[PDB]
Amino acid sequence: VLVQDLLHPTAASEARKHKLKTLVQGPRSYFLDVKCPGCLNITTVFSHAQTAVTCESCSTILCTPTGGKAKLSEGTSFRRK
Amino acid sequence: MENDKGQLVELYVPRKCSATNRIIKADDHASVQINVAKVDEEGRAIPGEYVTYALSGYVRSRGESDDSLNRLAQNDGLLKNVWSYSR
Amino acid sequence: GRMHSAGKGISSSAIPYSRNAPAWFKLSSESVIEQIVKYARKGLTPSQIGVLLRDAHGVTQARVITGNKIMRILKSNGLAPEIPEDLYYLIKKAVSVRKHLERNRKDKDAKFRLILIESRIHRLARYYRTVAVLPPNWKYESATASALVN
Amino acid sequence: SLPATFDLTPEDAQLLLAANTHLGARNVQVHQEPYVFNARPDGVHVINVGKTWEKLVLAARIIAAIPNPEDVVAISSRTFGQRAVLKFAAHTGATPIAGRFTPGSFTNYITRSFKEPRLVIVTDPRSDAQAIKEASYVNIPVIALTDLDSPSEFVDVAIPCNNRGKHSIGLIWYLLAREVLRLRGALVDRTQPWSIMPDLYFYRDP
Amino acid sequence: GKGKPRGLNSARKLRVHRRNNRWAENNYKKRLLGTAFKSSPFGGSSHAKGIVLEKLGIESKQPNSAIRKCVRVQLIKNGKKVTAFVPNDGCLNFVD
Amino acid sequence: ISFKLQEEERERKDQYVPEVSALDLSRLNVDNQTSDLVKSLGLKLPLSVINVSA
Amino acid sequence: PKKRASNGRNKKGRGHVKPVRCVNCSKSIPKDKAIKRMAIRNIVEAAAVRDLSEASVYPEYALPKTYNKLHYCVSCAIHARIVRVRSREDRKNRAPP
Amino acid sequence: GWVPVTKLGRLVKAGKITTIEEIFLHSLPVKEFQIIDTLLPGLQDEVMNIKPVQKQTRAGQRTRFKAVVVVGDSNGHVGLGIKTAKEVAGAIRAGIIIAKLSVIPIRRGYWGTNLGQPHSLATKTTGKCGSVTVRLIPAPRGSGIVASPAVKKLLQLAGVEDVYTQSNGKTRTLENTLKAAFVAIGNTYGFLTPNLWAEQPLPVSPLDIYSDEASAQ
Amino acid sequence: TRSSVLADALNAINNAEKTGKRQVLIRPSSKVIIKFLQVMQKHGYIGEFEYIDDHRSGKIVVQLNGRLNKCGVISPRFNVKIGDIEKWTANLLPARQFGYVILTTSAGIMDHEEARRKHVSGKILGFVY
Amino acid sequence: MRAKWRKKRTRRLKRKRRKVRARSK
RNA sequence: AGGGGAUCGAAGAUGAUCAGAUACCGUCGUAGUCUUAACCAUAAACUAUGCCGACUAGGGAUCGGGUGGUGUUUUUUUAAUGACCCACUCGGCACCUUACGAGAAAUCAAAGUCUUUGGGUUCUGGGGGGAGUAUGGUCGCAAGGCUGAAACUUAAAGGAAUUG
RNA sequence: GCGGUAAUUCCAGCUCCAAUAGCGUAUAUUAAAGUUGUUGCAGUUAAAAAGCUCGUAGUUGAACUUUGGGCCCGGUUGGCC
Ligand SMILES: [Mg+2]
Ligand SMILES: [Mg+2]
Ligand SMILES: [Mg+2]
Ligand SMILES: [Mg+2]
Ligand SMILES: [Mg+2]
Ligand SMILES: [Mg+2]
Ligand SMILES: [Mg+2]
Ligand SMILES: [Mg+2]
Ligand SMILES: [Mg+2]
Ligand SMILES: [Mg+2]
Ligand SMILES: [Mg+2]
Repeated sequence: VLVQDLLHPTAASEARKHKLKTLVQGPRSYFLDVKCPGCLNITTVFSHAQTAVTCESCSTILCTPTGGKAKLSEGTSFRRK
Repeated sequence: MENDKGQLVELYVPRKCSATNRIIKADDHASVQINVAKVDEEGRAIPGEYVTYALSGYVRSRGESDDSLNRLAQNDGLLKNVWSYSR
Repeated sequence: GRMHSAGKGISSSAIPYSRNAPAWFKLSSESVIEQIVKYARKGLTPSQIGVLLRDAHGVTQARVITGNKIMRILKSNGLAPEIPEDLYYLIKKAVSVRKHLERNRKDKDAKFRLILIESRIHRLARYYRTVAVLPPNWKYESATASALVN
Repeated sequence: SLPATFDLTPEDAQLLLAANTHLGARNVQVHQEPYVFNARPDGVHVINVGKTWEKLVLAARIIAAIPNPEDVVAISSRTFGQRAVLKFAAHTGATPIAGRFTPGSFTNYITRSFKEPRLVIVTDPRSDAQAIKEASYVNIPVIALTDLDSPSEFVDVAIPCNNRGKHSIGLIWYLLAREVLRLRGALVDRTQPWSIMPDLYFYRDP
Repeated sequence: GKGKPRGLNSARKLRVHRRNNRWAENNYKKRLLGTAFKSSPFGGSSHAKGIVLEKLGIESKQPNSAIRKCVRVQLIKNGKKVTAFVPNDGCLNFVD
Repeated sequence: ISFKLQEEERERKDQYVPEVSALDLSRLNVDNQTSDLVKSLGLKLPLSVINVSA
Repeated sequence: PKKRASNGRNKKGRGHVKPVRCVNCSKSIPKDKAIKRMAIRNIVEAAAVRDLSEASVYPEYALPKTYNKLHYCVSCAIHARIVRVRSREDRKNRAPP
Repeated sequence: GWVPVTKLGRLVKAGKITTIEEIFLHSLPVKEFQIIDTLLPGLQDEVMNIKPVQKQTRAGQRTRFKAVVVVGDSNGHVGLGIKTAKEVAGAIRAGIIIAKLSVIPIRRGYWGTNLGQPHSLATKTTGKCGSVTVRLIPAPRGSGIVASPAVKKLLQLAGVEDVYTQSNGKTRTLENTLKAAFVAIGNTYGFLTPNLWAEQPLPVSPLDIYSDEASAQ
Repeated sequence: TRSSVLADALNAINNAEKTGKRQVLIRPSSKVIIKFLQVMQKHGYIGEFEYIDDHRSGKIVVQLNGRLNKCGVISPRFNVKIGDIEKWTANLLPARQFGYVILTTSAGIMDHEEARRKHVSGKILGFVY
Repeated sequence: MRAKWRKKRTRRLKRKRRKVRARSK
């Protein structure tokens, strides 16, 4: 193209590129404030939890680990941030 | 280049590529110079007055002179919304 | 990449640009510290403590919330081990392969992998002895190796 | 640097979309993506209709910038582009090369078909690469009626369109010819539609 | 880095590599082993005197066909015997 | 082969137009993103966005 | 000079595959380098079917087929004309027919 | 009686373009040797060598002769011509037209301070044809041409009067060596120098100026 | 592995100029690279360049202007006297009137010309012309 | 003068030469 | 050196075949082929292309992993999961086009970023024979492996491509 | 490479050339040799990437710590009695 905004890449470009190859590299992960139906508490968990997280009341399962993002235990209510 | 007493002593000064700022030498027989005739009201040609762009053969060989004209014409106001600086 | 291989993967954790973090985590830095101390008293390595904090809590990084790192916390309150975690895992890997080899002598692939593991062990141990973490003349004997992993 | 009456007007847009020249190619290469419009499902890409018109106006300015209309060469080698180029010859100067290009026409100064143009316009870069490649030896500006999957080597100016459409090819030549005559003292009234219809720019079978 | 090291403190490696690879040169090898003084009829000398043991007629190599008329002499300094050409038309009557 | 009579009858039979047809309005299946394109360009048209099946 | 970019075989990233003996001359050749041909054939031939079927119980039952994967060496392929040497520019083609 | 066949020929015979510099500036292709002959009346040629060449046939050897010719006034213009033909005289002739058609300029400068006319080259240059690579290095006044005789004559016919040469490869291959030197001197304008850092109005072609006179009917 | 980030930076600039790109992206942007680009920018070989500040080492986006023939590095950083600048410039620079041999001396990063008029010398970094 | 068979010849020569030197040794 | 020895099969037998064959071919057939414990350490051990790192051009296909589609698909109509489709993405085996560039050329996305010659590092070569020989050393039961000349002799040996 | 019956190459005569009170020949060395290589070679096919991996000496090794601005003194081309 010989000319392009390397300083100001398109948001679509930065979204579709790899997390290491962006201009200022950062994670595509996040945190969930997620509601387990067991009790009145809110549990803050990782997106790619890589473990079986659990709370004091719902002390069996909350999300099961996988290769990438952890799969929620099919009854919770998640929210980002 | 000038001699001792001013007096530019150079066998000609060559054109430069408006795209890549490369000198177009004599045997660059793939280099072009495109002329865009001016326009007044009612869309007339008004012959004799041009906007000239020199493209070097190297850029043209790479299939990469079209976007260079897009950038240059967008800069000069020949075109409204043909070139996008960000990508 | 891949010190003792040919693979060229990257597979890294790209931490956020923000050195001050994370605008939603209202727990106190003190309370985080004794959480860290509690899991370490249970007997978890700094890496395991880090993943468990990051999972069960909102602790994005220990060093952005606490003024220092997890190992620095453990050294501060006198719970850091003698052998660093990476070295100890390397030694226990070597111990497992050595026992496997003694049972199966004709595993030349295992013998090759064992040589690679011990070379990684010796390089890491040389570095630790340079930074004076391990005492000078700390050797990986490989005949008293299993006693160092217990 | 041009007046605002040059913009894409609804009647030109109506005839444009009637020709369906907004339909692009299934796959695009890096030099045609400045004209992409976030393709439909089934993979049929669509084109910046405004950019097509704007490049058409710029190419028309190039054509009506050579003092002699009789040393502009229009290359076509496809059955859809034949009649369009011949009518382009009837209305502009624009001498044609239809059917075979007869390799050795810009070089080889002793051929019968030896021409020395100031500007060459090609209907299809892929099927007219012979003219484009030969003109690259003798400095001839190239204006190509490109598609999304078309080569851009030595292509000075590109007007994206649909190259699989007989209506699209004929209408682009019609629009280019109309703007060329408008950019001179032959089509002075630019607001009125030109007296004829692109029906005979369109290639007619058999 | 195309082969050779480029370290500012790698001069030892560079010079020893050159020293080892210098033996492949023909004249350097011959001069450093001193074959001229050991294995040559002349002990590294431009000329040498001798005594004509006999005359010899050597048939020239192909594609030529001629007799070369050399003389087999025996050097004084080394005792080594060698054939020496007698270059001109004639001159075999002068050598005896 | 090309003679003047043949080229003249060719011009006569090429100049013939079949009246007004094939471009007159019959009601343009201008799909939704093209409608978005022309409305971004700010141009009026006979809006007809159709939803094809699978 | 090198004659083929892929030397004569289909082996990149292996270093060894297996030998497979030629069905004609019994030469041991690598399986990737072997010229393999499927021979799907009817049971008898195109003219016997009439008399075979009019003398057959189980009318028009199946006309069974025989299946086998012949492996040829390069020399036998040349000799029996399965490969039929091509030109320098035409040898890069890889289409079956 | 020469009838021009190309637009450049018409605008040259009519006297519209009176200097080679317009052709060079606009990089206009030259297909007629009369054009270069007209614009450079004092264009002298010279023949480097004639070499025999054999093509084996069914019977005997079809033998052709290849001549290399260097042309050019000492004002900074050179051409190089390779031609193979049945007869040596015809080979010399056609090589001279080819050398005329292949005339390109040169960039002269100073090793120097700014004093006098440009004697040496402005920049170190190199060309490479075949395996041969020929390098030209600016030299002070009085050094002369420091080169093998074939390259030295070509440099003299270029008008360079002070230069160092450094050739690598099979320099005994004359045609490759001469072509390499031709490339090296031709690149004297392909190189960019701080004294050429300014901007120019990008003049229109004389073909555009006199389009009417060209293509007479 | 990585041994001379300046070498990689100058190589990237050279490749961009060769293919005609009017800009290049540079990683990992040491302050030596910063000084070296400042010397180019003062002499007009490159235009405006940008330091993108990631918290690890930084990237750089340089705007080129088609005015650079070769920007190179001299590895190793040979120690040069004032009596060696002339031979280094003769070996590297295509002429005597233009081109610069970039040195690192105690007075800082600078070219051969201003090094000579300051009458100091250090190690050699690279060349540009 | 196939190289393998020339290699075989020099190996045969080496064996025989060592054997004939054995009696002197 | 033990076990095992079905098949094939250096040596060999035996039939032909030849001008001859102790060659090709047919039929047998010891060692071997397989395994255990020890030796050997060589292959056109090849991608004839050392390893690490960055940049430079376009494309689709596939493998492993992941991310995102109110995508399709089954079993309860449709859930989850699984399989498939599409777009990204990291890593891998490669492939297609072109000549930016490279090469003596064949060709090469590396064999590019090299007289505009310097990212780091290891190994090897200096016309062809003699010769991987002699000798000395070392390793091996052995066959041999590693190291390794010289005297003398020659004007060529060779690489890629063109015509016949 | 010439010499086998016309030898532009041998033995001679004539003519001519080059250097010149000097000019050949032999051996050694230097440049030519970017055919020893830091500058500055080559290793797919010409001679040459160890079969492959580890690893000590050796060589090499990411980024980062005072930047910038202002004030004064003060040397030089010369620019105009
Ligand atoms: Mg990496
Ligand atoms: Mg062959
Ligand atoms: Mg193998
Ligand atoms: Mg070997
Ligand atoms: Mg090998
Ligand atoms: Mg040598
Ligand atoms: Mg040798
Ligand atoms: Mg060499
Ligand atoms: Mg070979
Ligand atoms: Mg070889
Ligand atoms: Mg290898």
